[PDB]
Amino acid sequence: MFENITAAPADPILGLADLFRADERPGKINLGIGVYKDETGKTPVLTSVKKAEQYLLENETTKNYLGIDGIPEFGRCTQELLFGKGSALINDKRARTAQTPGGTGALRVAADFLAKNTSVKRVWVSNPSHPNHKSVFNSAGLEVREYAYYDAENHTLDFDALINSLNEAQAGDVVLFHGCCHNPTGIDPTLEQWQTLAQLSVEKGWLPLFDFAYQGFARGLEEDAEGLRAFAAMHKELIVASSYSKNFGLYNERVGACTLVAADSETVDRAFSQMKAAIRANYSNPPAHGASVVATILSNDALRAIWEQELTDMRQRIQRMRQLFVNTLQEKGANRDFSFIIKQNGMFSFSGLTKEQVLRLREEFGVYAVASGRVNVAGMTPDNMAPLCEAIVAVL
Amino acid sequence: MFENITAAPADPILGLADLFRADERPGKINLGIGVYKDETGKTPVLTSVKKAEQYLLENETTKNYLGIDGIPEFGRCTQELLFGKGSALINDKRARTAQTPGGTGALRVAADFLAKNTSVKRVWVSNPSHPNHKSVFNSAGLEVREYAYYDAENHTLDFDALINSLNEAQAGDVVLFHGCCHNPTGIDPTLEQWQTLAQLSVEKGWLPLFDFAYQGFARGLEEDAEGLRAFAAMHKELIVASSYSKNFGLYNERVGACTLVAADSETVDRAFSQMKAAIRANYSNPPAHGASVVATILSNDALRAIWEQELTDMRQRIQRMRQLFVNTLQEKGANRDFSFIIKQNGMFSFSGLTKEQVLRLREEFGVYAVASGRVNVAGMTPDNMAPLCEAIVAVL
Ligand SMILES: *Cc1c(COP(=O)(O)O)cnc(C)c1O
Ligand SMILES: *Cc1c(COP(=O)(O)O)cnc(C)c1O
Repeated sequence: MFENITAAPADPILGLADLFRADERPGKINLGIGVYKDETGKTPVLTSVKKAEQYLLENETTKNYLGIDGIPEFGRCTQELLFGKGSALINDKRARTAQTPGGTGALRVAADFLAKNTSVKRVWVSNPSHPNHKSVFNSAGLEVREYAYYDAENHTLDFDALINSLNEAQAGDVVLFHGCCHNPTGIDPTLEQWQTLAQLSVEKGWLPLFDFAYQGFARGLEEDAEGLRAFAAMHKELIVASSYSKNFGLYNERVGACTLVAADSETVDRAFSQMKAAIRANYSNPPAHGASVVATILSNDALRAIWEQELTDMRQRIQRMRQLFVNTLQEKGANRDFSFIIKQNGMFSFSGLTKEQVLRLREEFGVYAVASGRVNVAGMTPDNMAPLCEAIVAVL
Repeated sequence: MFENITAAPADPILGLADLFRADERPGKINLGIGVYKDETGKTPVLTSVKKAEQYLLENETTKNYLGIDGIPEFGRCTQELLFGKGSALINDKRARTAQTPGGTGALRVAADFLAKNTSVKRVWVSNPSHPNHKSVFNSAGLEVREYAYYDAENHTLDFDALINSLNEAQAGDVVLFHGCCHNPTGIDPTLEQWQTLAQLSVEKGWLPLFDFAYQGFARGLEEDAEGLRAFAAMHKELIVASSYSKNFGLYNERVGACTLVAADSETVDRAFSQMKAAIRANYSNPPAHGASVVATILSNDALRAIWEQELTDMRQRIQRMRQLFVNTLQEKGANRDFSFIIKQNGMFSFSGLTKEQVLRLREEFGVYAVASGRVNVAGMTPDNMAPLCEAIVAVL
């Protein structure tokens, strides 16, 4: 039965971990997956989290089945983080959140839903975009197309190509955006550009689909959401797939949410009923651990205080590594100008390296980056900064 | 976009818990969801588990993503559980396991796989069977045919019918089997019957898919594995979806696995690489908490010796509840003869109640049972045994 199966090609992102986790070279450098690292070079369990985790221990009396849509405070907390502690969607009971296995569980369930209970046929992902976006949407059945985004020559958002491209979109089509910290470009639209698009959408009849993974890594928790909230005020319906993987450092405990907004309480209610039906024949219900962690903190004033300190420390570090990168790079006499790198935001950097360069970097020097030239600034350390910069300059 | 979606019908199983909670009848009893209860009517968290959890608290240093397929001890330990310590599948390296969210997640990753990489067109699920089986398979896109199992009047396994119905099963079809504790009948085939069914499939050309979720609730860890192992001995290709939800009291953690066996180490390895691509476009990688726990309980001698006693207690307690139930039923005036109930295995008994009786019990008396007449014995306690038997009795 399986004699004919064919091997699948390594995950461009995930796979790198293996290759890296196998070369027995003293000073290698993994700059591949998007996980935060500290000055010493490791992803520590955040402190607020360890705290929540003790509380769980001491206070948990049961492991009984969560509902299909998980814990309800988790859902509730998620919505204010998204929309506002005030907002209308909350206030008229327009949204319904389902706890899910990370951002990817959210993306996928939105896809099972759309594909089975609506009339969507295509989805519009940017160019570039996270490699797995395509895989997921295709699994559900939907056809993906691409819109124009980045201007590789200038290192800016090519708005007018972005717009024209989309003009190929049809009313009733899905158009996925990244709420902030564009991946892999790190270039986000401006609040006016967000408003514009928000309006255009509304006229062309598009169904917005936000992929929100880095809330708090660009400017702040609340201001990171302006685009999303810009759309929220104009739209009648929208789905949102958030993730607390990168902002709570809960990577492995798989924590995120799928937020369904619709015209009115009765409507979203009816739509949610199927969305559950879709969770039911996938993973059944959600894993408690992380969503319990997250909730505990989000509902405790002290804990939340500590957690919000941790986040800004992460953010700030990275901001330091990006200045220190172009600098050393400069002092190591790199050919080109790498100044744009300072202008991008989030963990990564769209380096500008070609396929062969990034390949060589690896064999030659054991410095791991994604094929596309996507580098992980958060894996950069003052201690690995010099050798890394030598590698880079030498293949350039 | 969403204005026409219709409301989905409630889960027959997971849907009861809604109503039960939402019910205000003081003396209500709940016999719905297959969740274990203790003398006091609480689903507690195992000692060994709590113990394992302390450890993780003190010893865990990172949240960094696990791999697509999870934690390697985990898969290692589960293959020993399944096939036995010195197994040949283990020695010839024919198996490959992936950590999944729950057993359902196991089920679904198998369907997604088979459907996308093989030429499977349909699967054969028992009659009756767990009601979610159909839905997961339909989601993958497969077609579900029913075989003949249970013999209503005699409350016995109808081998003849089983055998002749399966006779419509093409070579290349999938045939789901319940390793032990047949949900919802509690009737399992004998070791010979297992042996007979193992030959036909081999003769017939089917792919076995095993739902293994109650390992240890029938006779014992190893004893419960016999049928599987009987099948593993002659099969070149197999699939096993096992769960850690019942025997570890980890319900909301989502622990399970999808074990892929093949002909040789190179074939299985190839086939798995596709499986790993299926997982990737679904939830991405699995939840570390609950798999960690299990991996710890099974790898540490003491922690394991304890766990094994906990399971023994669960199993027996239920056994004690079956005898009491038919008993009380009898000297409380039961028309029918319910003793067949003593000869079933696991948490449930297939009462033989009419949809209308179950509907009534619920409405008149406050007693929650699935609409097929499936009752959760494990939820039965000596302090509820009486009002329960009285309710039933009045509807007969
Ligand atoms: C990491 C990432 C995801 C996946 O989120 P997980 O919670 O890790 O599954 C989705 N989208 C973007 C843009 C990401 O960076
Ligand atoms: C409980 C059960 C399942 C669901 O298992 P989870 O680990 O809860 O996802 C699947 N199949 C059968 C036969 C079950 O009894």
